[PDB]
Amino acid sequence: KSYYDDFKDRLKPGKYTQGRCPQSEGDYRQESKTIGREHLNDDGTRSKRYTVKEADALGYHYHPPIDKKGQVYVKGPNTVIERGQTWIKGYELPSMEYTYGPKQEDIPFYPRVKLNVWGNYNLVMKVEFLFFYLPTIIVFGICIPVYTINFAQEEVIYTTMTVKVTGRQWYWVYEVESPT
Amino acid sequence: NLEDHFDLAEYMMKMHNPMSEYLYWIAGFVSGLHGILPLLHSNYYFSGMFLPRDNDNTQLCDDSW
Amino acid sequence: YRHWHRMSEDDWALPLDSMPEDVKTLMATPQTERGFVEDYWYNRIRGEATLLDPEALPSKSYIALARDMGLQIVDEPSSHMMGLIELYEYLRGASFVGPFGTIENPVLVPAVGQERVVACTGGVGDEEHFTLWFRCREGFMYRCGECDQIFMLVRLYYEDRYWTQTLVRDTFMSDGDMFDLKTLERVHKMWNKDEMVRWEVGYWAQDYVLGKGVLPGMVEEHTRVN
Amino acid sequence: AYNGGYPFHYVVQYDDPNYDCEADFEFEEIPRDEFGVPAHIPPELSTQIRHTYYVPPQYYPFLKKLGEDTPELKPYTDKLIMGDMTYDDYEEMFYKFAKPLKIYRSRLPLPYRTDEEISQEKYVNWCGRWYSYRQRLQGDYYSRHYFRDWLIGVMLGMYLGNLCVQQHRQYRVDMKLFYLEAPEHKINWVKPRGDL
Amino acid sequence: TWTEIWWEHDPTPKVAQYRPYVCTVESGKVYWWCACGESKTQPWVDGHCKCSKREGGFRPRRWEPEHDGVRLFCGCKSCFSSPTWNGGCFTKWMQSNPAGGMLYCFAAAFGFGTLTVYRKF
Amino acid sequence: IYEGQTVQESELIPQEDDWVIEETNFCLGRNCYVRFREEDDLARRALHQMDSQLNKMHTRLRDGTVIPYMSFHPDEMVDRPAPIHTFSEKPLLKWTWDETYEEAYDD
Amino acid sequence: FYILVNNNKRIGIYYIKLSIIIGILGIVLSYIIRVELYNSGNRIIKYDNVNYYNMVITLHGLLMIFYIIMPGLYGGIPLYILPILSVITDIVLPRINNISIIIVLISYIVVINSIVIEYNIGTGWTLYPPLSIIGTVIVNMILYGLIIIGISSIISAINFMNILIVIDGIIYVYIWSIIITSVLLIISLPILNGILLMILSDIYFNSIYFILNGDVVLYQHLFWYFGHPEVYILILPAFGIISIILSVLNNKIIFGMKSMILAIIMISILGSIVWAHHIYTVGLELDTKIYFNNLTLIISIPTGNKIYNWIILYIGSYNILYNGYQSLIFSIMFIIIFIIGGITGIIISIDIIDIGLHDTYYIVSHFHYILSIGAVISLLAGILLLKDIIGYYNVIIKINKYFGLLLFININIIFTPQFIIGFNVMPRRILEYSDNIIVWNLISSIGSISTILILLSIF
Ligand SMILES: CCCCCCCCCCCCCCCCCC(=O)OC[C@H](COP(=O)([O-])OCC(O)COP(=O)([O-])OC[C@@H](COC(=O)CCCCCCCCCCCCCCCCC)OC(=O)CCCCCCCCCCCCCCCCC)OC(=O)CCCCCCCCCCCCCCCCC
Ligand code: HEA
Ligand code: HEA
Ligand SMILES: [O-][O-]
Ligand SMILES: [Cu+2]
Ligand SMILES: [K+]
Ligand SMILES: [Zn+2]
Ligand SMILES: [Zn+2]
Ligand SMILES: [Zn+2]
Repeated sequence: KSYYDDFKDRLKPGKYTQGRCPQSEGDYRQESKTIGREHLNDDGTRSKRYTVKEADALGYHYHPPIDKKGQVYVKGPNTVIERGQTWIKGYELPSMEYTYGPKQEDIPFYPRVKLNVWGNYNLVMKVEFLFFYLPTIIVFGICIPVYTINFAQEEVIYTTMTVKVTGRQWYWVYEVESPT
Repeated sequence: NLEDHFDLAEYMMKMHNPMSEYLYWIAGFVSGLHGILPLLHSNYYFSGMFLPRDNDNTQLCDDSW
Repeated sequence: YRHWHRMSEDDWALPLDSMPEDVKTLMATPQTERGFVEDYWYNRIRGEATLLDPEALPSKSYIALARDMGLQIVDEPSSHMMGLIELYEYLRGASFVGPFGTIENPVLVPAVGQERVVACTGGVGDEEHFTLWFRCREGFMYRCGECDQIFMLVRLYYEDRYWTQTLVRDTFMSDGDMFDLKTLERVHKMWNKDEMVRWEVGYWAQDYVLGKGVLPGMVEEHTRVN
Repeated sequence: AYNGGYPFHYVVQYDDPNYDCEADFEFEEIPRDEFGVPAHIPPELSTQIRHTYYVPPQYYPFLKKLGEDTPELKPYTDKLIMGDMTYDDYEEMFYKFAKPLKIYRSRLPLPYRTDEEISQEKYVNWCGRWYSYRQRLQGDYYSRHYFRDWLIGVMLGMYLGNLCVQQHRQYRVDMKLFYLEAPEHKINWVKPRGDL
Repeated sequence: TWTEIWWEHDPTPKVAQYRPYVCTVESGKVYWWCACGESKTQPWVDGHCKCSKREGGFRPRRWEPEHDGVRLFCGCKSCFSSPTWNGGCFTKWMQSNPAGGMLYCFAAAFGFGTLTVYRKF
Repeated sequence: IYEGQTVQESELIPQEDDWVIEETNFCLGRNCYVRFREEDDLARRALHQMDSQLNKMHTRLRDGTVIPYMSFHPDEMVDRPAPIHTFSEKPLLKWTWDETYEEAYDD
Repeated sequence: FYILVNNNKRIGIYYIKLSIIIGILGIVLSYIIRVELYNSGNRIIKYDNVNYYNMVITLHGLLMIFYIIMPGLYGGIPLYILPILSVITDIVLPRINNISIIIVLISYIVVINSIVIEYNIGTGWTLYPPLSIIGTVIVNMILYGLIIIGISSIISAINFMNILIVIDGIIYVYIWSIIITSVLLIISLPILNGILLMILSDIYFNSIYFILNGDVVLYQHLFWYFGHPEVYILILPAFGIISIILSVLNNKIIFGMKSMILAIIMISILGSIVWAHHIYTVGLELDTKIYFNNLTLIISIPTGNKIYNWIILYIGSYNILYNGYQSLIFSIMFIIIFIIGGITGIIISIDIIDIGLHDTYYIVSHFHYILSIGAVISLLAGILLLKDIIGYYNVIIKINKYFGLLLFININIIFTPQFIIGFNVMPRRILEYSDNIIVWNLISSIGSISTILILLSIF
């Protein structure tokens, strides 16, 4: 089945590009005049006065929430006494169809399974040893070659001729002994 | 307040003004121009052309164009 | 607690200049209607009035003596609440370690709201697993998917309010016989005479009942320069 | 044993009733401590002197009543009556009778579960144990399979590497024959170009 | 060999075929794959096998393609990527006929060796 | 290394011969982009987002206990998208030990 | 407000946003380079304006390293999740966090303004003297940017170190990754500042450290004493991300957590003592060369342990879970790509091999495979994992197999040929080249234009 067709009705195609009319047709920049919406603009976004110009963190509209007894309003649990016991019924979230749209049917089955752990401690320890010491062996296999080739570059040789090379911007000067 | 629960609530709730996105893209576009415009200006300053013609610093055949 | 900073001077006692000037109404206000400062000075005035009357102490019951000093007689309801309050406060800056949770005795997760983030580390030794974080919402008996450790959320909620020492004292303590100002005057004359004040709080308190400035030296005590 | 022995908060007394340590700038008044010791007597000496609390005798009958109702408290009250209670004795009395707050699990409301659900607790525990048994066994099984497979990669990487060893081997043979037999090697051939 | 020698509490399928089944599938359609190897409408559940009757721990395996096309499906009923095929049918066959497995593996390795050596050399 | 909880054979013995492993689906459901209603304002769209949190979901077992959405790290425990103030009540990492004290018990 | 916000999560978003913006300038410069190198001749830069190319390569390197990848992997993802991973309400130093991002932006504006106003010349991103000290004022401006950037980096490092004092949970591997990078910054930055001040002294205060009887090789020691720790300050946060993604997406607990942590610590100590592998061709003493070559090869050991521990994380994971998510693909691609970059690093580590391959495009391809491919993909993978938490939308990335495939193929078309021309050999930091190197240069150029086109499809 096509699950999109189930909630097609909720999705009415839009009319305005970016979901707003031209400011001339309706001024969404102004604060809403509706009672209880003085902190919102006409289009529903928070007004600059509420968030910037008169932000409460800056000392505007000072109103301490806590009361004299050091208390704030707290909503209680859904308590249901039964069978000589006081129970609390937890709040279950609404069906995912309401929030997301797809109808919650024909859900694929993913069973409960405890974590996929590697076992056999002895075997695992040996692998971890190899994870460290196999590279170490390779490095040791390169070490001797590295020493030899370094020694080879820095070998005192019986050179019989010298060519002096100076690098300047932007050319190479060469000084060579002239035949006598 | 419920409106203040989420950081950048208007954007996260998909109500933000599109101009914010346009400015971000424009800012990136201007940043890119800082590599192209001085290239053209410097080329003209030292040569008299905004951009070279491929291989115009080398010998070209008579019919090359 | 280790997370608290150093005791203030106020943590021990309050300055007598914070005593309410309308003592007559202060001693008649119900406990539920007294603020923090008013409640401090109600208890101190009444408590010290009984303690500074030695001849009456031996004949006074512990129930009456505790009431005069403002101490709450403990009971299982109030003990439960106070204990869970102090456990919440301790967990603010302390680790959360205890016995493995089962259906009979779930791990108790105190919270003020309807949810608190909790992590299960499994059992002890080899039964310990990597931290598995979950959101513990009220009204559900949670079971770890790995070790089957049972968790439960305990809410410090009472009648549209959370649990505080002030709330516990207001809900369970009952105001006794109204404080008699004659006792204040009688004890005042006992320890304060001929320019000697051995009950400073009762000299200030009696002055306010008299109207402020009546007793010797009190006008000079109340005259400040800044 | 904290802050070098200096109490964070302590009482100071002044003989002159109108003395103010902030307004006055005189140089004759000597402050006293909580017990009344003048400041010019050092702490090392004053702390050795024994100070005891003296309550008015009208309190003795009350302190006696406390001891009788709580016999464990009697020795401390007797010291106070006899003027033998120091500050340390008072502290011992104070902390001896402090008790911890008690929490009762029977008063906690429980998450709602039907009687049908409560009768299935053993079954769910049984499922959990079998899940842990199957998990633990699979760990051994998988560890053996995949770590053994990694050997196939070693062997595949040893075969592919050996291909380049053979190419390198043939390369060195060829190089040894260049200067010896290869007609590509030419001598007395390149002549200097000269400056342009 | 998990069901054979390690664990005796999981259902053990019967091999319908040691070769994958080739089938054309359509996006947006749900298919049900036989996990017991006794269905007569392979690779799908026929409504009469163990999977259809929910017998002995056998249940149909739900599957849905992302795009239309021809997909290989497991006949051995043990492939790691079941219902889809990934080569486990050949692996399970080698367990059952180890002598045959060696012959194929030698032949495959022989060809791979010749080609890689011929090109690089 | 961790290899699961240890099991004693006595704990693997059923109380009935028909007991099998419970077949409860741990797929939470079908989801997509959270879909806001046009009619809802900023405040009511915030409520909608708070009601679509996967980390507030769970699976209820046959005995009434629920296995919650769990994660290795606490990054998956805050509301999505992350609110300005997340962990007001300090998240509690529960450690287990065998130590006990007498005050906790009653005879 | 926007600029005044101290929220650590908002600031994390700012770091990613600014990295993308500045990144546009970085990519544009890269396109200029590859276009020029398409054939031999002059293509988009005149022969009289060759100084611009030198400036393009210099700014490309500096911006991508200090203004894009570092602000993205050490400033962006860290500032958003670290306080959450530490189960703490917010970052320890709120006001310092705000100024750090502002500082980065201000130093960026200085750099780009210097392009527009100053004469355009270049001396490499390594600012070797005496060339750096005989240049024009644009070099002075770049120095100011680096010093200003250094201030932001150090204060941010101080901020992360303070989490140890407040962390209320367990220090996860990722937290360990950031802490060690912070330590590497605290120890390396002060040395960089000193040598940069000496560059300024010679540029602006008539100092003589980099003229005869003063050793120019001195700069290279102090610079690279910060240089190489920098490359691990840029990669270690990426490693931390890879660990989280693999464990979360595969639903598998990290294997060898303590070895992962101790591998990160080891890489840092070793990375603080191997800097002179960048100075092999200067003419250092035989024993020095052997020491540095030996210790450089040791870094592979701890780095190798981490790679294999990642592999076993992906092995054995459930087949039912869909594996085509972009974050998972990028995390896996990182292992495949990082091994290529690291192995080539070991090749260049041998000094005798390095004589042939120093200042050639083989070095380019080496550090591109790690940074331009590995680090970028790691940052993308990390952001992608946190898409729900961050909450961004209006892009098609989360499930886009075309983008991953095209990116992987084309990025390799750019830099794989650069390994070949390293044995051709084509020097680095050049624009003109011999006609017999066009084929490979052309192939890489075709790869660059293609990658840019794929960046447009995400929107
Ligand atoms: C690498 C690239 C590819 C990457 C691919 C991969 C990406 C993976 C995903 C990554 C996701 C990262 C995390 C994202 C988190 C997002 C969170 C978020 O949205 O936060 C909310 C945040 C703000 O939302 P809000 O909360 O509603 O904010 C309300 C405002 O605070 C208040 O509202 P207001 O309206 O009151 O606002 C005030 C407004 C008021 O604005 C106005 O009034 C505007 C009026 C119109 C002006 C328009 C521009 C005009 C330009 C004219 C130019 C003329 C040139 C002429 C040339 C002539 C030549 C001859 O602005 C101002 O006053 C100041 C503006 C300053 C900023 C703009 C600067 C522009 C450039 C300037 C250059 C100057 C150079 C000078 C040089 C001088 C030299 C001497 O969003 C944004 O800011 C937009 C973000 C959009 C992108 C989000 C990411 C999407 C996913 C990625 C897409 C790909 C992007 C690629 C990069 C760009 C390419 C170009
Ligand atoms: C984040 C970026 C990054 C990273 C991680 C590295 C990592 C390494 N780099 Fe670096 N490097 C750069 C960025 C980076 N580099 C840059 C940007 C330059 C040029 C700067 C300039 O000159 O301007 C550079 C230059 C550079 C040179 C200079 C060459 C020259 O100037 O001619 C050298 C040589 O020593 C080198 C070596 C290394 C080594 C040995 C590693 C190691 O970290 C690699 C370790 C990883 C592996 C080895 C692979 C994984 C491990 C295993 C698979 C285990 C098995 C392997 C073995 C046993 C070997 N790098
Ligand atoms: C991490 C830093 C980084 C990054 C990403 C890149 C990316 C690229 N670089 Fe790199 N490059 C360097 C750092 C970087 N480079 C350095 C340090 C040098 C040496 C400088 C010098 O010589 O002085 C250099 C040199 C250099 C040269 C040598 C020029 C020369 O000196 O002769 C060339 C061209 O061949 C080149 C090409 C490219 C290309 C084609 C890309 C990329 O365009 C390839 C395609 C990839 C993308 C287009 C994705 C990149 C996206 C982002 C970076 C944004 C990520 C942000 C988030 C995820 C939030 N680079
Ligand atoms: O630099 O490695
Ligand atoms: Cu280096
Ligand atoms: K060219
Ligand atoms: Zn657990
Ligand atoms: Zn079947
Ligand atoms: Zn099969």
